[PDB]
Amino acid sequence: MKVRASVKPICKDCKIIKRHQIVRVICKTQKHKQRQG
Amino acid sequence: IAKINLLGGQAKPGPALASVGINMGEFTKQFNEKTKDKQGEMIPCVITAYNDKSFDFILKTTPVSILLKQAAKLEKGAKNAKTIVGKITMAKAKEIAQYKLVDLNANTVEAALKMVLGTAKQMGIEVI
Amino acid sequence: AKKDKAQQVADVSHLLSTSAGFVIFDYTSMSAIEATSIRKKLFKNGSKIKVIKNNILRRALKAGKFEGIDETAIKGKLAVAVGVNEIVETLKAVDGVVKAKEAMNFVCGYFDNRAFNSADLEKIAK
Amino acid sequence: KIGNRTITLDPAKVNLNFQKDHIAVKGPLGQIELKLPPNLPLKFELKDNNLQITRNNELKQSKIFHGTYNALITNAIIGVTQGFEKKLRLVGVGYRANVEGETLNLQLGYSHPIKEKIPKGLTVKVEKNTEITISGISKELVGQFATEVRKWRKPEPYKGKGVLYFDEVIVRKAGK
Amino acid sequence: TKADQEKMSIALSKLAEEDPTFKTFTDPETGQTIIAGMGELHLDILVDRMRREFKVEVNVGAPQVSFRE
Amino acid sequence: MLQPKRTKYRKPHNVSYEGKAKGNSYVAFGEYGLVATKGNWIDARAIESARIAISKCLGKTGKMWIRIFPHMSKTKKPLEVRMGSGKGNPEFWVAVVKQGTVMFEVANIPESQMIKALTRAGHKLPVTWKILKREE
Amino acid sequence: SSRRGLIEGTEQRDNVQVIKAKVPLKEMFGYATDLRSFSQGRGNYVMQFSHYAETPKSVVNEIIA
Amino acid sequence: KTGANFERSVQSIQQRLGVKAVPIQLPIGAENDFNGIIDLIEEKVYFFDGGKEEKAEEKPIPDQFKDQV
RNA sequence: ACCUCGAUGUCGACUCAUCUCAUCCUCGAGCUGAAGCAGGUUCGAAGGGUUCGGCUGUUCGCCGAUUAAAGAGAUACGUG
RNA sequence: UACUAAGUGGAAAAGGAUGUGAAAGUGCUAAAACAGCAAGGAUGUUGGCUUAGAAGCAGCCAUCGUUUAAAGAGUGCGUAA
Repeated sequence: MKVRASVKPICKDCKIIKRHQIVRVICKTQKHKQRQG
Repeated sequence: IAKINLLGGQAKPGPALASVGINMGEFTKQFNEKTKDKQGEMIPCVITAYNDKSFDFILKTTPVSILLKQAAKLEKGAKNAKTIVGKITMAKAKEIAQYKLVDLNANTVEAALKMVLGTAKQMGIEVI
Repeated sequence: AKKDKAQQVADVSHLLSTSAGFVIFDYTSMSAIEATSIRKKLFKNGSKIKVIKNNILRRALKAGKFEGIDETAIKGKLAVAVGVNEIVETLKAVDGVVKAKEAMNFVCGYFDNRAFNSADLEKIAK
Repeated sequence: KIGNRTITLDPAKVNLNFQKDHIAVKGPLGQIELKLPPNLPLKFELKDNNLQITRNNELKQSKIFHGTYNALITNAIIGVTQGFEKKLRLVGVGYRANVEGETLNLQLGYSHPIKEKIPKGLTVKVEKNTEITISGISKELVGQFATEVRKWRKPEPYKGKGVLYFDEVIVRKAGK
Repeated sequence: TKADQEKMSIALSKLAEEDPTFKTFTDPETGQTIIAGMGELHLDILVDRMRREFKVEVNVGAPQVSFRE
Repeated sequence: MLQPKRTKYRKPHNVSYEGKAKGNSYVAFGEYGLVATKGNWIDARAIESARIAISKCLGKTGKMWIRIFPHMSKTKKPLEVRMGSGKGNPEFWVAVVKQGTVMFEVANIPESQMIKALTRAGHKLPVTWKILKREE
Repeated sequence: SSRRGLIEGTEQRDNVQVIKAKVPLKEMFGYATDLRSFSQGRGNYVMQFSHYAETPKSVVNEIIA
Repeated sequence: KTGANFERSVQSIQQRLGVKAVPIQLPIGAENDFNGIIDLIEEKVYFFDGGKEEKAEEKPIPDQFKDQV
């Protein structure tokens, strides 16, 4: 993942998710994930 | 199972039939003694795995998009919409349509002619 | 929407009321290459081969010469075989599509206006 | 949505006893208890050979709980009347497995021997030492047990060597 | 170094009879040795033979082609 | 960057921009427009950066007009010197942004690409960007 | 394909398939190392001569400094 | 070593060649517990002196592997 | 220059340390155009510790031996 | 009487967000829309330029016709074509 201050979808599988009230993004491609906004 | 653009004489060129499971000569003898009249142009052929590709073969006559140029006395078309240089005569149009009739499942000569004029746009040619 | 739905309902209902030979079936998993092959078999006939929606078919049968809605809007796949006036070449197409599948299970319609079940329609086809 | 989806039931094989702390579901495949927080808003209606649960009130939290409980009851029923099975393949050079009592030992390239305790309620089947079949009625616990087994060894992207789920296939990676 | 090249010529002469199927060419345009072998380990054993017994050590360069005009 | 080739005065007061929108606060030639949110000072360097970014993402057929200009110059005192001894010295030229004014307008480009270009430009300038369609 | 070659086709022999292609002689040295790295010492190469052809852009600048 | 077996080897030797080679002796167990041999003609043989094999002790075939002969 | 100029003796060094984490190693994790080994990015983590010599009033700086690692600041660039 | 699930309250910026709720209208639908499932998703077409055969798909480009409810020289993957 990547700690950012602004996240946008990269591919269609890149979904903005929230785990433990923490906003991240998920994707089966390992080059798209980010965390903490 | 694969798709092959095979020759009209022998069937050696193309690494899509030498690794399917059929002996080269065992099918080449029939391909040479049956397609003797269809030698001289890249002709697509259809194969499929049934047990080990020992049967279920069919021919597909060459498409009228590179033949279209030669059918209308054009050496070669182009890749983009180019100037109008070639033209196929009406009698040659019927000849090409009835030659393609074996290839197509189209229900009429007009459908085949419409298909050819649909593919007659990459070389700026008129099919009628 | 509803407007296009009703317009197509009216058009197809009129088309089916004009025709007399119309039989539908559920034989399952029809494929587009199989559809092309069977159309080559039905090429002589103007008969159309397709599957039409269930509401439109149910209303066409409502205006359709011994109405019955239990299978024209229900019972899965509804393969349309309508031979207008002559359904003999359409019968050849029916025989071909029976050959295309494991067996024939007649669903609805008839060979010109007296609905009979599969007890004799299989013999009629072949 | 799934809250309006039907919930097939079979009272002749499954008894459903309502205790506000733990719902007790009993069937030919065993017995499961559902631990629940007090005062669940959902109301349960049992018909002849069928069950259906709705929400008495309308609320976002209640909206989520409706689907949650519907899914819980659905999976519980499927487990208690049909069961769950998970099939794993251990692909490796010399990686094998065996089971003694209720403990699964492994044969990996690890210098330290690898073992894993198996809890009750699940049955392990090892026909081939590279094949594992976990059978149970608790889908969530089967998944957890599989995860606890795989934390020692997972399929590596650089060469497929690990516990495949008989469908888990990724793209080949090779720096060489 | 040209002295090492002259000794390397004698080294190749003394190593050719070791393996008659070991090939060494002498390009006319570039009068330098052209080694052939069965892969990386072949080159390793040959260069070890040159650098141990004859004590001549040479760095690998790059092949040359006729390149007609 | 941009600069008049002759100025009568050298040390004027900078600005009192507080108030409402003034001058160009609407699209005139372009079909889409950038509008700010608060008044600040912007240097010609950032203006040129935004313009070159737009032109890079601009098509060869699209056109743009700038509705601002670095009319005034910046004046800061030299470093690590005491207070007083006259005013400072002139420096790079500065444009003032008012409340909700329009400073760039673009035309003859696909609308999604227009929004993309405006969003690209808006991160160069200190003010808060906002997009506006052609309001004839 | 990753080398911009010309695979003319493949013939079949008693236990092998043989790809008939063209490779520049400059691009032919070191091919055995990759062939082993791509066939694990089982693929084999036969290097015969058929005809010459114009050198690519790299060689014409390699010849002259 | 870790990653070796007898049945897989004696199957692959014919999967790749097919010369119908069939083993005569029988290895005990697998990689870590291989310290003796069951011959097809001779009885059990075991290796006592580790580190340096000098004596091979013959012993009768046991029950569980008797059919294995 | 607002307490202090009717009073804060001030820099480096020795002894003595301490606080914090924008974390150097030891710890762990995520990912990588990371085959492994050698790597890189980011995060959690302050529990611990993190050299001796040559030049020089000197910090710094340079070199050498290194060391698992020779962190970044502050405590009036701590300590009369 | 509502909003709030951060203890905002109890400091805060660009910027980011299917954040929470409400309002204004905007598409449909119970004739079952849509999510998913049993599927179908074909024929010229390996169209040629380029480039090996790069040619459903290294890339380019006219790219329309045919059966039909529906199909694209194919939505991508994926490959030697």
